[PDB]
Amino acid sequence: AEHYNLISWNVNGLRAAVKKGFLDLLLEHRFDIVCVQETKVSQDKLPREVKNIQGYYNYFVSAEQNGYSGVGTFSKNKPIKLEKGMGIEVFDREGRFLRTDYEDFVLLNIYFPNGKMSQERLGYKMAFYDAFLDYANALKSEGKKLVICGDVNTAHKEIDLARPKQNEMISGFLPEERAWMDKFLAAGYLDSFRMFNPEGGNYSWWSYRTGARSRNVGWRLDYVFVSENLRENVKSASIYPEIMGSDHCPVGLELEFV
Ligand SMILES: [Mg+2]
Repeated sequence: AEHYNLISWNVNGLRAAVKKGFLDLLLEHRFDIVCVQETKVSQDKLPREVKNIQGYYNYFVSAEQNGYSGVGTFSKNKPIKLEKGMGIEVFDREGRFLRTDYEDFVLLNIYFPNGKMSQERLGYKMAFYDAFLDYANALKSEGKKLVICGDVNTAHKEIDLARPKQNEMISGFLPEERAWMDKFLAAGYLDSFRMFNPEGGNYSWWSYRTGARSRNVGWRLDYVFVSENLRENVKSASIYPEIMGSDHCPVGLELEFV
């Protein structure tokens, strides 16, 4: 396994997205790894069409709350280790985190919390960010190569959304959230899209408000990060705005080893 083409997508409900192209994306076999966030799958009851996909292994975690959160990873290769959650109950019970190790790297697939509903959920989001950073840093200390994909639910810089000056009081673009992303990258991680493309207008989420996606009034909420030790392995990093069916579009990257 010299090459990995990875795609990551918040589907805003997996059952619904299966009728709107997700199955096409998976069954095309274009991607070595397909990560989905926000499956909204209750009690491990996956859509039948997803259950016995062929040529892919698949792994899912569900939240305790039904119809909420949930993430899954499909891969052509069988992981050498599977861990559902970071090992902290108050975060693991929301089904936001799925680890799959491969021979060449550790993959963390994450649906980071949205902080808009309340102060308490903004607090939870920031606490989740802290736990995640400590978790990733411990693996990095051990010499793992880390790939982290998913929906961070924050636009890092002003260039990462179309209307920054309308959104500074909104979770998603709060100074403290952006500051946490600064702290994360400074610990030795790379925003893969920005390894190759410095330009604005590159978003991965748009409101369902009429015409917002057509007018590209968007936010870049979805990322793939790599630990610095993977810099020379990253050959491309993409956003896929042509893929419909959710309020987010996919993002991805390509790795090459050996
Ligand atoms: Mg959603």
